[PDB]
Amino acid sequence: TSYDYCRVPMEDG
Amino acid sequence: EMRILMVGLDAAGKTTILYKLKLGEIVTTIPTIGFNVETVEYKNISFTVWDVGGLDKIRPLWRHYFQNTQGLIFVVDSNDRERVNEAREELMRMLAEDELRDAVLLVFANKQDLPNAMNAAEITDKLGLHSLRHRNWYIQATCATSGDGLYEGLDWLSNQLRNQK
Amino acid sequence: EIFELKAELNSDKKEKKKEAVKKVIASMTVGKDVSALFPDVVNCMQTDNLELKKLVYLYLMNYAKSQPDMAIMAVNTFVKDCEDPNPLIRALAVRTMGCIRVDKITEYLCEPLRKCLKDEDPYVRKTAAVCV
Amino acid sequence: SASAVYVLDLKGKVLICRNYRGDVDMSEVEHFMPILMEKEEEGMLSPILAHGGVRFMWIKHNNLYLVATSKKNACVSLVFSFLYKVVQVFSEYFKELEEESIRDNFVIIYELLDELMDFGYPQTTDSKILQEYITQEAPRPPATVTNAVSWRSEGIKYRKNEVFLDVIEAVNLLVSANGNVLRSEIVGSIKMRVFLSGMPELRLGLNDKVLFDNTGRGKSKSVELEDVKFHQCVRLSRFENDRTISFIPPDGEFELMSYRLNTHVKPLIWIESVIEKHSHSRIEYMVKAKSQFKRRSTANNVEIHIPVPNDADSPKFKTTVGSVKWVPENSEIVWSVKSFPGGKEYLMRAHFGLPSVEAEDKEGKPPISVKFEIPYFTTSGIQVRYLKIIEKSGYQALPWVRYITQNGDYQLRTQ
Ligand SMILES: Nc1nc2c(ncn2[C@@H]2O[C@H](COP(=O)(O)OP(=O)(O)OP(=O)(O)O)[C@@H](O)[C@H]2O)c(=O)[nH]1
Ligand SMILES: [Mg+2]
Repeated sequence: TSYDYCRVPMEDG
Repeated sequence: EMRILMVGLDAAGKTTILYKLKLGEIVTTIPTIGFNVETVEYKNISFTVWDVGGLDKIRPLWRHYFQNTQGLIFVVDSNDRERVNEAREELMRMLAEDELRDAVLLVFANKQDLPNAMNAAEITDKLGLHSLRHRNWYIQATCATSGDGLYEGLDWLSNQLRNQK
Repeated sequence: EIFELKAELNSDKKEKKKEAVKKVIASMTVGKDVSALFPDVVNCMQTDNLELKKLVYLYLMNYAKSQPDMAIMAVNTFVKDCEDPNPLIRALAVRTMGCIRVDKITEYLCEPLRKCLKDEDPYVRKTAAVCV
Repeated sequence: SASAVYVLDLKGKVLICRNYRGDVDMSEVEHFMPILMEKEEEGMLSPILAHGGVRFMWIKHNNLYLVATSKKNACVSLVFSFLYKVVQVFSEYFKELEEESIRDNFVIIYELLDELMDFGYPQTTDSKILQEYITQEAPRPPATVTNAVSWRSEGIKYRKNEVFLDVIEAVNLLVSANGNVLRSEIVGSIKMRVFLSGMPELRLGLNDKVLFDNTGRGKSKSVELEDVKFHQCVRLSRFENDRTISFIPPDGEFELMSYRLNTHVKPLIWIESVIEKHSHSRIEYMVKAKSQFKRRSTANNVEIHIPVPNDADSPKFKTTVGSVKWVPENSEIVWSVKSFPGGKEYLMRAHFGLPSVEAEDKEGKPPISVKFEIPYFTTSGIQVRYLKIIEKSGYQALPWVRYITQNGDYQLRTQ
């Protein structure tokens, strides 16, 4: 997994 | 440590007294088509018990435990005078084998709670147990729901198994 | 040769009969004619262990037609094994009851299958449904 | 309705056998490989072989023929999807699938082939749920086997609670020998790695065109989902109502959704080539490779294959970027370039020899098929938007995502 992640919003209401 | 059987004519109470020796219970039991096996650790000797039922179709199925066989228990049904003759013929059919000679005999006079039953000497007369060469035999009266006479048969069996103090 | 294996089978120790039944179904894997070893592996079946009884059920399945006359000696053990608190051995006995295709056997196998239909734990219910 | 699920060798003896019904005799397996040869040598290589009134369905793994016999009118796609799920379950247990496993792990595989099927019916085929009562190291079966939610056994706990999403593009393409696109489709697959505690619930946020049109925001950047086939975990009626992906996730690795759209944006890697096939002398490949996408991304480890004549000899490779190995195992060149920026053009000119005496049979013209892979970039335009964790406890999970552009069968035709 040498390609690194990014974080998404959880709620997005 | 030594193996044993419980064979004989059907509905003679042999699986009932078997599970009475196992747990101390009288549980619901169907007439036994296949077989039953349990183990009983009694006086530091595991009595490995192999029940084979007594239905008419499974009486020829007795030889397939008679390979490597050490002992025997033949449970009679005292209340059936009509079927004790064919039970005796089945017994002599079992006792006429070249392979079963190490097996000692242990006849349990079973279902000895009815007045129609015979005593522990008349069954010997009906079977002719005195004419048994090479057969260590011993008759004993056994009841299922009370449990009396079962451990006396186990005592005589344990005297037959060990040969020491 | 197979008399040695039947002697291992006619022992009293657990780790001898376990290797005996693994040797039997290893012969049956390549398809060695182990059909004469039927009437004594029926004896080493009513066991507390569970990884062993699947192998004995496998042997009874693969040689049911092979011994049409000797196969009567499993039915009391089926109606005993269909009465257990652990449901896995009951449903295993049920799904092995159905695959045994002998008409003399299926006469006595109806009422424990009926009892396993109305059972609580749905594993044996959906297994008995296929056994129907 | 299979009657015996078989695993054969590459010769015709039985690795493992498991019959259910008695409808197919066990001696009937012996005819499989002669019927295979006698139907294969005449153009009739079919997955459904025939022996009188006894059929033969089979799939082929590396060394294994998972043969599934039948005699009556078997439900066929049932049996084939059963066989592929048996392959996937065995690959979950045994990371390779050879004859070393089957003739030696036969302790547990007969129990597996007793568990998966009764009387021809697939009944319990999830791998993780099959693990917790079938081990190689036994209790009551888990209720998850009987319960409706049948892919997540409760009691799972991890210290952190991480959920990893992997969105995988896989461009399928088949450019004709003139220079035009025949088919530019994209088979995308979201594979998730879920490590959660308990029995959660996830609702995935996509930038769907359809959900935006039901909302009223179909004028921003969105993806046209032409078709989506979800996993069993997604409650499909809630997706049918208002495009809502509601699912109890499994534990660990699973495939979420298998979508398939079309896209008339240009091909990612363009392969112009010429072939000066002089008879009995030589051949020239003045192939060029340009990239149509933007000038910011980098294409990792591309493998531009070009099929060559079968018996060529003495290769020469004058390149500018990236190595060549000529691989005569499959009779192909492998033009590999590791770091491939966007919008640039890398030129390669090969030169072979060719035998004097012509062959007996012709050789065929297989297609160019590249093997690119790009991270942090999607050609589709799909972006995942939100992922709500629902839990009776209630906590902060960490949904992580990355964007992978791969190929599917990215073929381009030759002369
Ligand atoms: N009243 C009374 N009935 C008994 C007694 N012992 C046995 N029985 C009856 O005899 C029946 C015999 O039960 P089983 O032990 O299953 O019969 P079996 O001797 O094993 O014969 P198979 O099962 O066919 O091999 C029981 O159902 C009882 O009803 C007893 O001591 N007193
Ligand atoms: Mg009985």
